[PDB]
Amino acid sequence: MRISANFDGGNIETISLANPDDIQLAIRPDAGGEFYQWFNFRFEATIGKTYTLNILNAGGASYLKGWEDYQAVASYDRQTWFRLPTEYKDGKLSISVELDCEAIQIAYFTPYSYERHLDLISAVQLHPLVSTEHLGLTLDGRDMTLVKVGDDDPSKKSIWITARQHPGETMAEWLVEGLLNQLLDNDCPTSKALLDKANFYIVPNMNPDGSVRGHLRTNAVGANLNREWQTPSLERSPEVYYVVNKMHETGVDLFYDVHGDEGLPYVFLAGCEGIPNYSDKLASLQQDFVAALSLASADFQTEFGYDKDEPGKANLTVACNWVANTFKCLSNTLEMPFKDNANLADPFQGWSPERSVYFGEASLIAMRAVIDKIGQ
Amino acid sequence: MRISANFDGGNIETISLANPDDIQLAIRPDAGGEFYQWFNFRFEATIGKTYTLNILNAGGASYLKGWEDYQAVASYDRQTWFRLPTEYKDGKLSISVELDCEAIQIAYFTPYSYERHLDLISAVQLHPLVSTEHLGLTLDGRDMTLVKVGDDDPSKKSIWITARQHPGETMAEWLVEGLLNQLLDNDCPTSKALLDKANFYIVPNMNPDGSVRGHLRTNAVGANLNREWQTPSLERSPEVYYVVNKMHETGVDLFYDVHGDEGLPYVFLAGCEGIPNYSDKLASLQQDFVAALSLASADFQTEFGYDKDEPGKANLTVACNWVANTFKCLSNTLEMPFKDNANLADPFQGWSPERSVYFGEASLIAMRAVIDKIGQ
Amino acid sequence: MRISANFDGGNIETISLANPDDIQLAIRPDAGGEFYQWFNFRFEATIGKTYTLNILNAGGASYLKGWEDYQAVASYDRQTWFRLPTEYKDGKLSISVELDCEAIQIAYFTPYSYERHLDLISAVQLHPLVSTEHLGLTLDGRDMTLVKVGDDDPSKKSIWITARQHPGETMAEWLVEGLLNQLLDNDCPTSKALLDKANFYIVPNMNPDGSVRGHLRTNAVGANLNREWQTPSLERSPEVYYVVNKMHETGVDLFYDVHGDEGLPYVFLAGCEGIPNYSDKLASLQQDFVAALSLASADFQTEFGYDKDEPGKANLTVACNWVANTFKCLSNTLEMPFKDNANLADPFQGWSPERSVYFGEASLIAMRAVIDKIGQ
Amino acid sequence: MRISANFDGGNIETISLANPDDIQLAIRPDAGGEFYQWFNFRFEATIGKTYTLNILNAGGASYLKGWEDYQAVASYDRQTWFRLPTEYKDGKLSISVELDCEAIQIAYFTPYSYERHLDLISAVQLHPLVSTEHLGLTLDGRDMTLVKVGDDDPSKKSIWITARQHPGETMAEWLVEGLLNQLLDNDCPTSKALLDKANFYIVPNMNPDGSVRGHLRTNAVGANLNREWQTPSLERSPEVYYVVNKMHETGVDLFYDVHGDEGLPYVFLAGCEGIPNYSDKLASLQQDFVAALSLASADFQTEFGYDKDEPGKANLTVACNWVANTFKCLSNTLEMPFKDNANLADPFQGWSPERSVYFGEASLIAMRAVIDKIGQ
Ligand SMILES: [Ca+2]
Ligand SMILES: [Ca+2]
Ligand SMILES: [Ca+2]
Ligand SMILES: [Ca+2]
Repeated sequence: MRISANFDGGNIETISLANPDDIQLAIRPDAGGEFYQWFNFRFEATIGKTYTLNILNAGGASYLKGWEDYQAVASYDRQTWFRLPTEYKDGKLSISVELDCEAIQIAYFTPYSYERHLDLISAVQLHPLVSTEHLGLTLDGRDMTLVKVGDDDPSKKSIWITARQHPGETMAEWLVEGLLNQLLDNDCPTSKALLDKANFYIVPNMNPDGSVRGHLRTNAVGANLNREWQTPSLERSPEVYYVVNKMHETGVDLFYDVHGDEGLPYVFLAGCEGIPNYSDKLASLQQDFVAALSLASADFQTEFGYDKDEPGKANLTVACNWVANTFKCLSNTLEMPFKDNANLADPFQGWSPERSVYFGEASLIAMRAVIDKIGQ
Repeated sequence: MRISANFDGGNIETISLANPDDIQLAIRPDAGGEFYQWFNFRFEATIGKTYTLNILNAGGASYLKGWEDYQAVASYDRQTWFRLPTEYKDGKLSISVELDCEAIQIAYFTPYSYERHLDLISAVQLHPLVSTEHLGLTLDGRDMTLVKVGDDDPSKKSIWITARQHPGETMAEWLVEGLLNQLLDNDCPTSKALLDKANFYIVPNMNPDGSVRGHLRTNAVGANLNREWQTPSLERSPEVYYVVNKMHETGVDLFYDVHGDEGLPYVFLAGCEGIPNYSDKLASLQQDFVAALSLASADFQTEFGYDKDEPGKANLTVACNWVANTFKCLSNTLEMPFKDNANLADPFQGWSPERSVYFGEASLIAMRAVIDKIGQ
Repeated sequence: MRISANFDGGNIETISLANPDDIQLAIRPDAGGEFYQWFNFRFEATIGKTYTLNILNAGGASYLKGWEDYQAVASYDRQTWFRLPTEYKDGKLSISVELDCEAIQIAYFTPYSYERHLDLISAVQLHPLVSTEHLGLTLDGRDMTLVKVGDDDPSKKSIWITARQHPGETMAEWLVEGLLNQLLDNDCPTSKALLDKANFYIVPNMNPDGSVRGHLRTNAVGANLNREWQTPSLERSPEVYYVVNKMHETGVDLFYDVHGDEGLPYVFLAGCEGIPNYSDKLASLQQDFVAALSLASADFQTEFGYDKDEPGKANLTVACNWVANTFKCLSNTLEMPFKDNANLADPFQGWSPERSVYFGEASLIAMRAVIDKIGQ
Repeated sequence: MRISANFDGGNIETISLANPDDIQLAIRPDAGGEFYQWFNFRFEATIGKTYTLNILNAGGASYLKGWEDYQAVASYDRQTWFRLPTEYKDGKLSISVELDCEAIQIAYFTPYSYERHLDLISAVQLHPLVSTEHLGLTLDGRDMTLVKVGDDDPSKKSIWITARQHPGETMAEWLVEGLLNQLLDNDCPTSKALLDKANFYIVPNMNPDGSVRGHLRTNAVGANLNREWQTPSLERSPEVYYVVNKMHETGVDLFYDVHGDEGLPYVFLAGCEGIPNYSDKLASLQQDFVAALSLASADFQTEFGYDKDEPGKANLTVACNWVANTFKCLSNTLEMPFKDNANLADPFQGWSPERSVYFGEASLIAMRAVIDKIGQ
C-alpha cells in the first residue's frame, strides 16, 4: 500500500497506511492556513481488495456543505475520471476503493496540470486570429498568459473571460479549453459571428501558483485573488494586478469569471445587481443573457444560487462587481458544481470536464445572444 | 485527360475531352426525364495546367437560380471539399480547374455514399438507447432503415426527423449524421434532457435509390417522394409508404424534414401555416421554435425563404403539411443552401458538411426549447 | 427476419427465411458461372435469439478445404469484424448468430468497398512523393489506378506491388493500405531508405469490377486475371493489359503479387522457380528475401504453401512467373489466409485487416533487405 | 522579450535580455555542480523579428563534441518539435529564432514531462497483460514505477528494459513509449510471439527527480545512476537500488539500457564484452542481436560507437556490465543521437521522438530474433 501526492496539483498528507480498512489521510491547508478542500493523490495497492481511505480532517475544510452527497473523483488512466462511493461521518470523508488496477488517482475534481495549461496556451497560437501575451509573472515566477482572439479592431467589442482564480476549481480551466476549442472553429457560425463583432481576452488560469501547489482558494502567499480586484498589488496579487491594468487598456463590454462551487449541486450565474452603477440597461442585458443561457444549456438553471446583493451593497473587491462597476458592463460569475447537476444527475461521473466543456460552448451562444446589445 | 462517373452517386456524361480549354460535359437527367441538377464526377489530367470544364446542359436544369453565384464543390482527398471558380454563361456552367493533383472529384455538393450511409446506421447500433428497424425495401431493393433513439416509453413524445427525400440534397444526410453524433453523446445535456422526454424516429436517407443513381429529385422510377405523402404506394413510393405507416403507429409530436435549396443562399424554415388544421397553438409553437433556432444558430435567418401559404391552401401531399395536418403537430421543412449562407459567407468552402453538422446540433436545441410544449 | 446483399461487394441468394433454426441461402457464382466462395450479406432479425444460417451450395464452392475449420466474419458496426461459430457438414456451411444488435453483416472476409478504394487512392495524393496515374477503364467502366511513390527518378529501382486480382481476396487490399500508410511516413527509416533507392508502382485494386460484383475470382466477364499475363486484351482483361504495358515502360526489379488463400491457415510466399529464366542469382535473392521476411514478421512461415514448380514447368500466364520470366527479377506471390495463422491463432478474429496491415509493414522490411541486391 | 524556465524539466539562466541580437543565457549545472548540457526554456518576444540567443557557458558543458553540428530543438505548439539554425564558436552556442509566434519553447531535445510519464504508466494499466508495480520513492519523493507486461508466468523468460538513467536523454523515454504501444497491440505478431515466451519488466523513467529538475545526468543529489549498479543505496541512488533488487527476484535473460549520446550523430549499441563472465555464447547472441537489429531498422549502424572494453576490463558499476556479468545474459546499452542520424539526415527535425518511437518498434523485432536463443 502506497499514497502519493508529489506532482503538479497534488495534495494529501499520509497519517497511516497500517490498516487497509482504515487508511488515514489529511488535506494540507493552503499557504497562510486559512482554507482548504481540494485533494489530489495517487494510491497503489493489491487489486481485488476493497480499501477504505479516510480523509481525517475533512471536517476542518472551508465548505462543509460540499461534503454532503459528494463523491470523490478517481481515475485509473488519467483520462476517464469517475466517481467513487464516498461518505462523510464524524468529520471524515470516507472513500471506498475496490481497486481494479494497482494504481488509482483520487481527487476533489479532475485535475488540470500546468503541463496541460502550457499545451493549451501554446497550441492556440497556431490559429491565425490568436495571439498570446505575457502579462507578467506570478509570485512563484510562473507565467500569467493572456489569449487574445480576434483581429484587434478597435471598433469591436471587448469580452473578458477569466477562469481559475481559485486554483482548486479546475472545472473552470476545463470550460475555458472547451470554449476555446469551439471559438477557434471557423465552421461554427456562433464563433464566426462573435469574432466578427468582438475581440476576446481570455485567461485560462488566473492562478498557476495555487494550481501547482494544490491549493483550493489562494495563490502562493495565501491571497484570495477574488478580493484583490479593487486594490491589487504586485507584492500580494500580481495575478489580478496585470489583468486589471490590461482591462483599462482594452475596455470591457462583457465579463465572465468562471468558478466552481463546493456545496451546491447546480450550475448558476451570480450577477452584479448590488453595484452602485447598476442600471435598467444592465438589468436588461442580464435578463437577456440568462434567457439565452437557459436555452443554450439544459445544465443551466435559475432557482438555486447565491443570494442577491441589496442595491449598492455589492462587495467591490470581487472581480464580477469590480469589473461591472468600473466598466459599466454585463458581468457574471459562473459557478459549476463539484458534485453534479442535481437536475440531470450522472452517477457514473457527476460534474465532469466533458460537461464543463459543453458549458463553454453554451456560454458562447449566450454571449452571441447579447453581442449587439452590449457596449456603446 | 479523363472524366468518370461510374460510382455511387456519380452523374456526368462526357461530350468532349479534345480541348483542355473546353472539356464538354452534360448532366444526365433523373429517371423519368423531368428533373436534374446534381452532378458528381472525377477528373484526371496533368497537374499545373488550368482546365475549363463546361457542363453544356446546365441551362436545362430544374433550378436556374441555383447556378447564379454558384461555385462547384471539389476535393482532392475526398475529405476536404472546397469551392472552384465557376461561372454560368450561355446555358453552360463553366468550372476552372487549376489541377494541383492528378485526380479531383467535382460535384454539386459534398457526396454522401450508400457505403457511408451503411456505416452510419450500423455504427449507431452500438449505443444502448439505439435500435435500428428495417422499414422495407426501396424499389431497387435497397434498405429503408429507421433509427430509433430512446427507450420506447409510451408516455414520451415522438420526434420524427426525415432527410434526403431528394437524393441530391446530401447536406440533409450530413446534418442527420451531425445530429445523431450529438444526440448519442450523453455528456451533452440537451441530448439527455431530450431523451428523458422524447423518443426519436430518424430516417437519415429517405431515398437510397435516387442517391446511388445520382438523381437530384426522384427515386428509381422518377417519383418525387415529397408529393407522395397523402397517397403513397408500394409500386411508386415505397420509401414514403413505410414511413407514413410507422408514423401512424408512433404518433408525431414534432416533425423535421431536412432538405436543400438550390437557388437561395440562406438557411430557412418553411412551416405549414396553410394546413386546414392550423391553429393558434401551432402558430405559437412555430414562433417558439423559430425563436429558439435563431438563438441556437448564427447560420439561421428568417428574412428570406419560400412564400407562405394562404390559410387552408397548403399542398397536403408534401411531408411537412401532410404530417402537420394529420398529426396536428409542430412541423417544418428545413432548407440549407447549395451555395453558401450569404450572411456568413465562406469563400473557401461555401455551405459544407461541417456547417450542416453544426446545424444538426443547433436543431436539437430548438427542439429542446419546445419539448415541454409539444404534444398533449 | 431479413437478408440483403444489394450493396457494393454483396453476395448471397436467399432460399428460405421461414425457419430461424434453418435460414437457407446460396452463394451466387461469378459471372461465367465457373467459381464462387466469397459471400457478403446483411441480416436483420430480433436480438436475444440464436439463428442458424445455412449456405446450402457451399459444397459446390471452388475450394472445399476452405470450409474446414473456417469461421465466418461478421460485424454489427462495420468497423470491428469478428468470427462467428461456423461448421461445415454434408455440403452446407452453418453459421450461428446470436444477435446482440438487430442488424449484422456476415462475409467470407472483411469487405473493402470501391468507395474505400476511392478514399485510399485519393488521400495518398496529398503526399509530395505520391502521384496517381489513370491506367484506363475496367470493363464496367471503373478506374484502374496506379499509385506512384517516389521522385520518379528514372535511375532508381522499380518495385511493383499488385493486389486483389481475385476480388474476394480483400485482405490483399487491406495489406496495401497498411503498406502505403507506412511507406508514406517519412519518420520510418525503412520507408526513407527504400524511396532513396526505388520508385514504387502500386495497384491497390487489380479488379474493381469483380470487387463491386461480389465475385471470388474473376473480373466482369468471368476472366481469371491471374491467367491473363501472357496474352491479355482490352476486351477481356484490360486490368492486366494496362499493367503489363506500364511494366514495360518502367522495368521491374521486385514484384509482389498480393493474394489470399482459402485453404491453408498460414502465410506463405509462392515464388517463380519454375520459370525458364530461373537462375542461381534469382534463387539467392529469393532466399535473402524469405529470410528477411521471416525476421520481419512472426506471422510468416515457410513449411506450408503450394508445391514448387519443376524446372521450366511454370505457367507463364500467372503474374509472378510472367513477370519473373520477362524481367528476370525477384518475384513472389504472397498468400494470406481467410482462416487464421494456425501458428498464432486468434479466436476472436482469426486473420484480419489489422494483421494484413501489419504484414504490409513487414513486407517493406523484407524488401529493404534486398534493395541493393536487386536491380541492375 | 521574456525568458522562463519555471516548469517541469526547465533549464536556463538569463544573463541579459538587453539586446535582441545578443540574448545572453547560461545552462544551470546539475545538483552537485559536476555536469550540464540539457537546456529547456520558453522565450516570448515580438513576431517578425530574428533574435539571437547565446548560451555563454556552452564551452563548459559536459560533452563539447555534442555542440559541433548540433541544432537546437523548438516548438510553438509543444506537439511538433523542429530544429533551429544553431552554431557553436568561441565557447558560445548561438541559436537563431525568427519568431512566427509570440511564444516558442527551445530545448536540447524534445522534453518528456512527469505529467506525461504519469499518463503513460497510468494508461498502460488498462491492458489485460499489463500490471504496474510501485518499486519505491525517489529522493524527492516521486515514484519509481515498473511496468510488467505478460501473464506473469514464472516459467517464462525475463526481459528488462530501462530508460532515462540520465534525465536529459528524453529520447529514451520516447522510445519506451513507442515500444509499449506496439508491445500492447495484440494484432502485432512480434508482440504476440514475445509475450508467449517472455515477461517484460520496463522502467520508462529511471530518474524522475533529475527529469523534473532539468538535469542532464544525475538524480536529485548529483548521483550518476549508471555508476551505481554495483553498490547502490536507498539514500543516494534508490532508483537503482530498487531495480537491482527486483532483477534478483525476476532473473534477467535480455537487458536493454536506453540512452542518448550527445556527440555521435548515429544510433549504436554498446555491449558488455569487457565483463569477466564474457563467453562465446554471449558473443554469439550479441552478433545475432546486432544482425537482427540491422535488419529491423534502417537507422541502426555498427561502424561508429564507443570503443570496446578490453577483456575483463569492464566497469561493473555500469548497468549493462553489471547486469550482463551478474545474470550471464545478453545485455546492451542503446545510444540514440541528440543530433540526427548522419546516414539518414532530416534537416527539419533531426533525431526526434517519432524516430525514437520507430526505433522502439525495431527493438522488439531484434529481441524476437533471439527469443528462443536466450534464457535457459
Ligand atoms: Ca471560485
Ligand atoms: Ca428537397
Ligand atoms: Ca489469389
Ligand atoms: Ca546516457
